Amino acid sequence: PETRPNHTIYINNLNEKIKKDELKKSLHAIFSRFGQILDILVSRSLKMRGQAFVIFKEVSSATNALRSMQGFPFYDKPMRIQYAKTDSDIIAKMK
RNA sequence: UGGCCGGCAUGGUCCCAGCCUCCUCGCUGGCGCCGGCUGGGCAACACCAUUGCACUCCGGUGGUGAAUGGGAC
Ligand SMILES: [Ba+2]
Ligand SMILES: [Ba+2]
Repeated sequence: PETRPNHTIYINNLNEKIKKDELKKSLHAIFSRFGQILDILVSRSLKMRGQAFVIFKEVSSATNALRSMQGFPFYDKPMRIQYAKTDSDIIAKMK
């Protein structure tokens, strides 16, 4: 069953050969236009590699970003996007 | 040589260039032949495995089984 709208968009199918720092930067390069970004979390661990959590301030930003960038060719791969299952702490720490 | 040893071979010291490397990337490192013993680390790099929902850093294996010429005394 799909996920409900969230402040954070979960992206996967990312190019696993990109260093964390760079990846966080690049992502910001293409997602910033959708709205303020509280943070982007990336990990290259066995379980978390190839995915990312972009955390937008306003749910609409994520939503917009979701519908707009779905399937976007990034580092030679089609970016897959969804809403995160739950709220990232940064967001909890408020609403 | 990342630590360690054994065989053999080989006049010496400099100078310039080239080249090499997971473990002090460069001019007060190294760049004959052969065999065996062993430590560290995934930091980089490669390869294998992975499509994975986090907010705790964290899969595995591999490399040195490396690299030549010239010139001054
Ligand atoms: Ba060396
Ligand atoms: Ba690794």
